[PDB]
Formats: sequence, structure tokens, C-alpha cells
Amino acid sequence: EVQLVESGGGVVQPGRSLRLSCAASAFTFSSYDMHWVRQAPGKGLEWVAVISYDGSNKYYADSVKGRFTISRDNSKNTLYLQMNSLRAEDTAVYYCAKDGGKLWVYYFDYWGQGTLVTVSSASTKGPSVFPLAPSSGTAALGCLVKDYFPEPVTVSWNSGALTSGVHTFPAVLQSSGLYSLSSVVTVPSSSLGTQTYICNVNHKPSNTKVDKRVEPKSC
Amino acid sequence: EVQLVESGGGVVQPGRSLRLSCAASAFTFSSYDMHWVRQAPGKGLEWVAVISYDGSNKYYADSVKGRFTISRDNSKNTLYLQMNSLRAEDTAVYYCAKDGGKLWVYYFDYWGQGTLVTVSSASTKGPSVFPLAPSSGTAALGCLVKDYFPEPVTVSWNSGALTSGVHTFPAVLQSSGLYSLSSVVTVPSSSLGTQTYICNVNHKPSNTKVDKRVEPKSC
Amino acid sequence: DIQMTQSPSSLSASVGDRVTITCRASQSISSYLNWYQQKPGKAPKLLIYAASSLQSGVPSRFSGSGSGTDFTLTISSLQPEDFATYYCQQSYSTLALTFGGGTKVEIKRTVAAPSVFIFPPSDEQLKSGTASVVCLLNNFYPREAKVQWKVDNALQSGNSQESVTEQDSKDSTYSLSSTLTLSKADYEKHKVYACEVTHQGLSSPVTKSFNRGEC
Amino acid sequence: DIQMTQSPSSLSASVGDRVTITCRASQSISSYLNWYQQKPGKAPKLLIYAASSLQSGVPSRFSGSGSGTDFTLTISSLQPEDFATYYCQQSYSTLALTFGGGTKVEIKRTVAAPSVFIFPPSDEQLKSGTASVVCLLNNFYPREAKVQWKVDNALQSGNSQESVTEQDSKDSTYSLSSTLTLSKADYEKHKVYACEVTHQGLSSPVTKSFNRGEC
Amino acid sequence: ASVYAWNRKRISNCVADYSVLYNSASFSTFKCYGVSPTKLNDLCFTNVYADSFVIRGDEVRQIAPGQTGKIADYNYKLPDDFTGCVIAWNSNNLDSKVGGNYNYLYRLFRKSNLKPFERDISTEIYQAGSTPCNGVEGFNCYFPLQSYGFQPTNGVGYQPYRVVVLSFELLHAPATVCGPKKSTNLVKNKCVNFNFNGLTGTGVLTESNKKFLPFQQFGRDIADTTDAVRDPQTLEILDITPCSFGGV
Amino acid sequence: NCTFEYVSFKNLREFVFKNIDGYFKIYSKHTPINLVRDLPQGFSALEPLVDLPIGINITRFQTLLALHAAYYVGYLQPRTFLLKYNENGTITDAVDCALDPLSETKCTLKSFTVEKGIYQTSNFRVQPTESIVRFPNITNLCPFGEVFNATRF
Ligand SMILES: *[C@@H]1O[C@H](CO)[C@@H](O)[C@H](O)[C@H]1NC(C)=O
Ligand SMILES: *[C@@H]1O[C@H](CO)[C@@H](O)[C@H](O)[C@H]1NC(C)=O
Ligand SMILES: *[C@@H]1O[C@H](CO)[C@@H](O)[C@H](O)[C@H]1NC(C)=O
Repeated sequence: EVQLVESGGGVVQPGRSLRLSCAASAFTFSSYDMHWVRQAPGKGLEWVAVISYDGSNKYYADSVKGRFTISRDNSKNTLYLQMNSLRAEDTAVYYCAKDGGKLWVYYFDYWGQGTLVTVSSASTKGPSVFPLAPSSGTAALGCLVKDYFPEPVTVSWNSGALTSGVHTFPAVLQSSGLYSLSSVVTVPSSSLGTQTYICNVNHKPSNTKVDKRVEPKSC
Repeated sequence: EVQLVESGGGVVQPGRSLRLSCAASAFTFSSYDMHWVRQAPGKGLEWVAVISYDGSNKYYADSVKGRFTISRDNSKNTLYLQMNSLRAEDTAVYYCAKDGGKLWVYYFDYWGQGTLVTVSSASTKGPSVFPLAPSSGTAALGCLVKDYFPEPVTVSWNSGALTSGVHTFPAVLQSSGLYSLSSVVTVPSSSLGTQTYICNVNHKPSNTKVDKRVEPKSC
Repeated sequence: DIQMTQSPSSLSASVGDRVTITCRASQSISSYLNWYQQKPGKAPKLLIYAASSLQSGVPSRFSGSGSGTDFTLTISSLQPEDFATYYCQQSYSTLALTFGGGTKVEIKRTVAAPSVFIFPPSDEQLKSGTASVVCLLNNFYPREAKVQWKVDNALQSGNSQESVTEQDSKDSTYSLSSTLTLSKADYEKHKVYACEVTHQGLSSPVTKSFNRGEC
Repeated sequence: DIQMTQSPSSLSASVGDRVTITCRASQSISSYLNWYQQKPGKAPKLLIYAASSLQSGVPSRFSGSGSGTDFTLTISSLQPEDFATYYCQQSYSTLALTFGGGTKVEIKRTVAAPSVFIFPPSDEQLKSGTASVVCLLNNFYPREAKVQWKVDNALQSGNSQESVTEQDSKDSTYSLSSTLTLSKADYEKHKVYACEVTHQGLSSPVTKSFNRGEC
Repeated sequence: ASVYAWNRKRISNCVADYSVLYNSASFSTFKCYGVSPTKLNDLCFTNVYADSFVIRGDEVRQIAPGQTGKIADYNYKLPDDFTGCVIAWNSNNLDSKVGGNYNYLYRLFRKSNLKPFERDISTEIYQAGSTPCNGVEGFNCYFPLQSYGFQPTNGVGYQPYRVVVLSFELLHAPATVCGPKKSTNLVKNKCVNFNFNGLTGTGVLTESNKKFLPFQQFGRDIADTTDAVRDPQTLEILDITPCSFGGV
Repeated sequence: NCTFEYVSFKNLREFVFKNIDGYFKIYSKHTPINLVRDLPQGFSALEPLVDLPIGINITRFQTLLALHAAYYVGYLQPRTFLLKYNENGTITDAVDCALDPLSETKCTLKSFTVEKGIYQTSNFRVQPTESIVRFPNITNLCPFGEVFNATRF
């Protein structure tokens, strides 16, 4: 039974500073060297920083050396990571891990749930919802939530009534710096004029709720 | 060491009644619920009936509900299954099995060797033995024991002298209600006129012994 | 009700192989799956109960696993005394106990080309009135061999019935006997009777045919 | 530095199969190699350390082996809960820790032919100025499907971007959405817009094409 | 009670006599999941829930885990880890009228399938079309409930059937429900092996003149060994004398 | 979501509620008194009333007052008591084995009367207060200085 909780992550502009805090519980925090390891969205794991058990030795990789700082308060059983002069490369989920000390080498014993930190130079924007109508052996329709930031956005069909056959594609960070997402649902071609399909998109960070009707194209 | 011996099985016409009896030994018959399980010829197993340890509760599958009856005599350590109004589907091997009672539900711990029960509307008939001659790199000949009932029938070659290369296929119940069986033996083509091959078929239920010669076709 | 699908229908493996058999249920059953073993002719015997419990007196190489709907029975090292039929039976629906289809495990060997023999009806049988044509496939492996009857180049289906012997104790090969049975009137109505055999060990189908009353 | 090549990039296997994943290092690391597991979305979890030490609380079916540069991770019998992404990470260069590429294990099934749909830009989008053509491949397996855009019979590369969902929980099939995005001026400059799909389950490439402003 | 308002009764802190399920052979259908009825009267449970209602025969198969249909989805549902029994028997003689008994209602439409052990009795007008139904019936606005047609001549598939679902729940608490416990006659002045409320021993039970307090159940000596007990059925104090032994 | 239900100054009413292995035991005792200021002094044993098999985790509680009566609350502790049962099986007196040396002697002798004399009741061990660690102070230090600060390499 060992618990690690990350906090302090968020959205910040490039060149700014942030303070991540890790709370350790159910083990001797002061008697184990701590590690900070980040994973970028969609990428693999990348070791970031290490601090000794006594908080006297601090080591960083070349990617962040001279830019990040690691400290720890054994009295409070807390680990602090100050990330100053943040760049777009720092957008990732950061985890704090105990060393374990069973080997002469560094290994990770336990992993916390981590905290997300996003570095971008774009302000919060309301999503734009557009339809994707089907045409004339079933049919498929959908909605496009384009030009929104930051993540996430919750998409539902028929206020959650339509569940089966619904696929919500992961959002893609387009070159404009915003996010583009697509949701689709496949329904029988017969039930296309009687059943009404409306997609509900909610963006709490921007506080934008949009209900967009979807109907077949007319030609 | 647990023993279960079944008895009372046999051949009976449709619509009749039969009584199967199982004798348990080497365990407390009075403190374990007993199950009757039937296996049709060539098919899988199938649960039939269950009786509690105290002989006060009886349960059956829908296929037999209101048709069979299960009882037990703890004094004699015996389990009785009265099968009234038997149909052709009842033709199967019946086993008595202990429960085990290690779980909240029914599992089968130990099984007996079971007893066969056949339901048919055909009387005992003598088998008809016919030859299957070879032709012109070895050759293969055989005998056909057709139109016989009930099982089994013992087939030998050269009064048991010919053993290697002999294949006796399992009997097949043809639409006429009887049984058809085939026995084959492969011998070198050179030894086809000197060596004499005679197939001996014995049907104890009908008490029919037939010795049929097999010789190559002449034309 | 609850239907239990046991796969594969039949697998070929050698001694010492890590054999695995899957059993799926129509609905969810918590841990109420049991595995029984049955040799040809002999009575079934218990191997695993609750799907995660080795029955007393069973070799440790057998192991059950799985929960919900999918379950697996694994033999780490196959042994000669393990070639049998395994049944998976659920117990969740207490008064609807059902047993699985079964998965026969055969002895793995090389592909053996069947020997095909065609025997016309015996004159003694023709005297009675019936006529049986016997197509014998001998010494082949695996048992999957398609046998087709042709009469005057016309396919016949349902007019015959097959019977397959168990895997041989010497060469572990199979034998099949297809008996095309019909009446005398239907026998003289046609001339050519052929048996086509398609087997994994045959580069092409092999047809053994004969013309009626020519010998 | 040290580069960790993990193979295969992605393998397809069924439950109970003996899965093996290889990890090669540019230089030699004595015994300082570890294996971690990561489910989609969930955080990584430690499986093996020192390349020959099973982490506490892990099923015994996972086993690490190898020394020097080549290491292997083996699952004797795959389980439904074992479908995840496995990473290999060397610890020799303690202050230059590196991780492997990863080997995602998908659920093995039959080849599924993709369903191809082509959607032209919506008039509402054309009002803004941009135009997006959507090519949707649905219900196919494996995920290796080539999607090509053709404009007036001219190949387009880099003008679009794809998005593929994870293996489906129902039929274990994939879906891909290629979005060819361009300006309005580049949209009216051309007439024919086509999407060609090449998949293992397709005997030949399937092209879905439309002419601009013809319905 | 009607299926949508299926009547729930609770059973706890009582000895559960299952003889009524055994002797009564008039149960048309009976299926147990998770627990076998034979090993049921000698097993304790924290609580028992008897959920009873009325359906037609064709729908009886629908009351069970992994079932679908109007009854299964919109009126009554069971969990996929259900551990209990389901009983169903005809009630045509009672639940039928010459003019048709329409007192039994069932939910015909609902926007979602019920959660396990969920009771819904709302009479909201079901919206079957795009036009919202503002409490008024009409085009695509139908009443969610429909009444059964029960007449003496109705077919077996539509004849009324009373269903009772017993669910046995065993939580991490002491079990107040146990089956009847069998006892035997009491013999005094003879060396017997006694067992009073789980207190076991060997000795001679004799009448005594010790006055226990009303709430006290056993006696003890300096050794703490049982010296007297109280017969649970009849409140009389029995001294326990260890059976005679010695040297020959 | 109910898991149980049951239905059946001048007075001093004492009650004791305690949970053991999921069983909620309630003892009670009603006696007549004539005193309003504080608890009357005297000894009376409490006999059990109920053993509810609720099996709940309890850590707080409260009372319910009738609004158109003071009450005292004490906390139980794991103590050892010497109880005297009279002829009829009723507790007539009790001695707390940790109240003071006299009661410790009473519990040691298992008697309510202590004869004139000296009785050895307990043991007594003084526990350590703080730890001391001493290692020789370094005299020889490994020469990393001359390797990093070497004038010439
Ligand atoms: C138990 O039986 C006795 C008779 O031996 C009877 O007097 C007594 O009332 C019974 N107890 C109960 C609770 O009915
Ligand atoms: C009650 O609390 C204890 C520890 O305080 C815990 O172990 C137990 O699980 C709790 N009871 C329940 C029902 O969770
Ligand atoms: C004990 O009980 C008896 C009657 O059972 C009574 O006469 C006696 O007074 C009681 N003891 C005392 C000390 O009062």
C-alpha cells in the first residue's frame, strides 16, 4: 500500500513557470530518492529528473538541465518540481515515482496517476460544431467539433440516449494550435427521416454547450 | 475410494416403464445429494435429476419433468430412478454421481461406470452377413453385418487368427431401426487365392453365429 | 438457456506440447465452470471445478483459468495418457446444468494419403432387393477427408452414411466407410457409380469409379 | 546515446498463445534492463526488472531473459487482460535512461474488408473558406490499410492527416478517417476527388470518387 | 402488485422455513441461480428479498439475468451476478374476469432500460417523436403503461402468472436468517453428550435448584468449566456432572 | 437502503452501547433516585438488553430531545475489573485493578479484604529516553581534492 498523488498541472503559456506537487503516503518518503518522469501525449516515457532521499543531490537530463528544478519537503512528505521557462516540448503528463533502492541502478517502484501540463500560446476558444450528413446496407452520420481549445470536450448523441454504434475519435492538435475532433454513429438507412439525431457538445473550459442537428443532405 | 454401481438398464419398448438402481459404497451416502446424468450414444453428457441428502427434495430438468421420478433409500444406501413412459430420446447411458458439496452450487465429484438403457420399437433380429470381395499394391476385403438388433455383435477373422490390419467400424443405426456394421481387413494382393478368409459374426442377444467366406470376384 | 461453446472442435498435438482449450458461455457466469475428462468408452472423470480448482488426484499439469464468459484449460506438458475428450459444464444456472460440446485431442503425425477402394453391391444383396456401394478410405491423417458420391456424373447427398474409426494405435491413421444404400430399381436406372475423395494429403481429388454390371 | 529497438512494432495473437517480444540495445548493458506495461490511457506499470526478476504481484506467466544487447519478454499463455503496450527500458546509463519503442499486442481475428465512404466538404464549411474531404474506412482488420488521395488523377501527399481508433471491443475492427483539408481556391481549381483504399482483405484497391458540385 | 410497481417484501431476523417451496408442487416454473435449493435450508443469509409481481406466461422466461424484453427492460431487471431463485405459477382462476381483468399494468415505453432492482412508477407521457409532449397525449405522445387482457378463455401464453423472485444477500454482517435447527428429546441422569446452543460437552444432566438470572444462559465454576446450563426450550436449570471415572 | 428494523429528577437511567465484531450490544439499568445536581453515588450493575447484528462501523453519535433534561457521557476503556458475584449471581461490588496501589493489591490477592502486611504487586522497568550513536571522527579523508584540482593533467 503506497500512494502518490500529483497536482498543480494545467495550461500555461510558453516561457512561463509552473509548480507541480506530489504527495506521498503509506511509506517513508524521506528515505527514498524520488523521480519525475514525463510522457508526452501519444509518445513514450522520458526520464526527466531525480532527487536524492535527503534532497541534497539533484540530477536532470540534458533536455531540461538548467531549466527545471527539483526539491522535497520531508517534513510534509511532499515533492516539488518547479518548471521555469516552459516550452511547447514540456506538454506532457508528469509522474512522481519512488526509487526502491534495491539495486545500484535507478528503477521505478511505484507510479502515481500523474498530472497533465499543457504548454500552448493559444487562448481558450469555443468549439465549432458542424454536421456530417449521411447519403443513400446501413448509413453513418456524425458531427465535427473543430477549432476548440483546450481539451477535453464531451460529445453525446440524443442526450446520451443513442449509445450503441457511436465512435468518438481522439482529438488531433491541428497546426492552428486548436483541437479538432470527430464523432460518428452508424444507424440503419431505413430510420433516417423519423428518428431525429442531435449531437450535444460541451466544452467546460470554454463553457460552451452546443446542440447540433444532423439531417441527410438534400439534392 | 468411492464406488457407485448401476443396474437395471436394458432394452424396453416405447411407452413402458423401467427402474434403475445405483448402489453407493465407501462414503456417507446419506450426507451427499445424488445426481442422475445421462449420455446419449455419440452425444455429450446431459444432467437428468437430483435428490438431496435427506430424500425430501427432488429436482429434474424440463426434458424429464413430470415423467421420471427419483428416490433414495439411505438405509440400503441406494438411489432409485423410475423412468415411466420412456421415449426413443431416453436411449442413453445413465450414471449416478455424488455432489461433493464444497460449493454453493452443484458439481459432480465421483462417477460410476453407468448402465445402458435403450428404447426401441424393434424386436431382436438375427444379423445378415454378406461378403465384400477385393479386386485387382495390396488388397482389402471385408464383411457386412447388416440388419441386426440389438447391440452388440462380435466380429472376428479366421476365428481370431487374423488380427493385424483388421478394422471394425462402429455400428450405425439405420432408418429401419436396426443396426448395420462393417468389418474390413487389408491383406497383400499376392495372398488372395491360397489363404482362406472367413469372418465369424456372433450376436448373443439374438444368439446368431454365422461364418461367411470371402473370396475375390470372378468375371 | 445457457449455451457453452467449446473450441477447438478438435486439435492435433504431440506429447509434451502446451495444449489449450477455450470454453465460452452465452451469458456471464461468475466462476461456475468445471472441466471433466472422458476417454473413449470409459466414464467421464473430474479434472477441474469452479474453473480455478484442481481436483484431488489429478496431475498438476492441468490448470483452469478465466472468469465471466471465457475460460481456458491448459496442459503445460502433454502426456500420452492425456489424449481424451474434455467437457466444460457450467453450474451458475443450477437447475439447467449443461455440458460443453467437447474438444477431442488427437495424436499429431504426418499427413497420410488415403487409400480409396470402391466395392459394388454384392449379388446376394441385390437378390434381397437393396444395393449398397462401399467406399473405403484407409490409412489417412487427419480425419478430415471429403467423400462425395457421383451417379452418372450427378452429385448424391443424403443417400449414404459414413462411419469413422478412432485414431489408430499403430500408425495413428483413420479409416472411413461410406455406404451408398439404395433400392434395386434405382441401381439399374444408372450406370456409373463413383466415389471422389479429397484429403489434405492428396494433391487433387481421387475418383474411384465403376460401371454397373461390367466388372 | 543508447537506442532501444523493440520488435515487433505490433503483433496479432489470440488468448493462450505464447507471445515473445524482443528488445535490442545499441551497446551492451549487463543486466540493467526492465519491462513495463501500459494499457491505453492508463499509466505504465512495472512488470520485470533486471531483465530476470519478476516484480511482486505480477502473474508468473511473464518471464524476462537475455543478456548483453538482445533481451526477450515471454508470456507463456496470453490472457484477455494481457492486451497492452509493453516497453523495454535500459538502466545501464543511469543518468541517460531510455525506453524502447514498444510492441502493441492486438486481438487476432479474421481479415475484415474496410467499408469506404467519401464525404465532400459541407457548404457551411465552404462559406468559411476551408474545404475538408473525409475518407472513412470502417470495420477492417488488421489496421494496415493504405489510404491515398487523388485530385484530377494526381496523387496527394501531406495534404491530409489520418486518425485511427483502437481495436474495437465488439468486432475488434478498426476505423480510419483521412481529412484532406485545403482552401476554397484549391477546391474549385480541381474537379475529381478520389480516395483509394488498399487493404489485406481487398483483392484490389477500392476507389471512391466524386466530382465537385455534381451531387 | 403490477409489474412496474413490483411489490418488494423483506425477510430478516427470522427462521426461514423452505418447506413451503418443497411441498407446494403447483409451481409451474422454478429456476435457481447461484445457489442450489437443496443446500438452502441449512445455510444462513444476511437478508432475503421477495420481489413479487404479475406477468403473462410468455414473459416468464424474461425475468432472469441476461434477459431482454418489455418486462426485462422497462419494468423489472436483475443483476448479472444474481444469486437467488425465480418462481412462477399460473393465477388464471384469480386474475381473470368474464369482461377481462385489466387491473394489471406494465410499462410499455421508457427512455432507458432499468438499472438492477430499480422501481419506476412514473406516468410521464412518452415522447416517441420529435415534437415534445408537454404532458398531453396525441401524435407521438402515448401513455407509458398498458393493461393486460386477462379472461378465462385467454391462451396459456397470455394467461396470468404470478412471479416471485427471491434474492439472498449475504453482506459482511452477522446473518439473521438461518434455517430451522433440529433438536432431540432430553435425557437426564444418564451419561450423555450434550450440545446446548453450540456449547458442547459430555456429562450427566440432572435437575438443579440454582436460580439463574433471566438473561444468563450458562453457569461456570472456579475452573471456568461448564457447571450448569439452561435448557433453551424450557427454562429449567440443569446441573452437569462429569461422567463417573476412577481406578479399578 | 435498510438492513434491519425492530419494534418492541426521579429516575436514573444508565445505558452502555458498544460494538464488537459487528454486534451492537446495549445494556441498560433503571433505578429510582432523588438528586438533580449530579450522579447519585452508589453501585448498581447493568444487565444486557439487546444484541443487534447490525454490523455497522460507528465512530460518532448524537441524542434526540423532545421539544415543546441533562445527560452524562463517559468513554469506556479496556480495563481489568475484579467483580464480586453474590449467591444469586448478581454483582455486588467491583474493584478497578488500576485505580491505585490498594486496588492493585486487591486484584493481585483476588480478595476484597487485604490482611495487614506487605504485598508485591507489580514490576517496574524504566524505559530509555533518547538514543546515543558514536563513531570515530574521520581523521583520514580520501584525496578527491588533488584529483579534481590538480594543477596539471
Ligand atoms: C418449546 O416447547 C415447550 C414444550 O416442551 C413449550 O412449552 C414452549 O413454549 C416452546 N417454546 C416456544 C418458543 O414455543
Ligand atoms: C470498518 O472499519 C474497519 C477499520 O476501521 C475496516 O477494516 C472494515 O472494512 C470496515 N467495515 C466495512 C463494512 O467496510
Ligand atoms: C437471593 O434470592 C433469594 C430468593 O431466590 C432471596 O430470598 C434472597 O434474599 C436473595 N439474596 C439476597 C442477598 O437478597
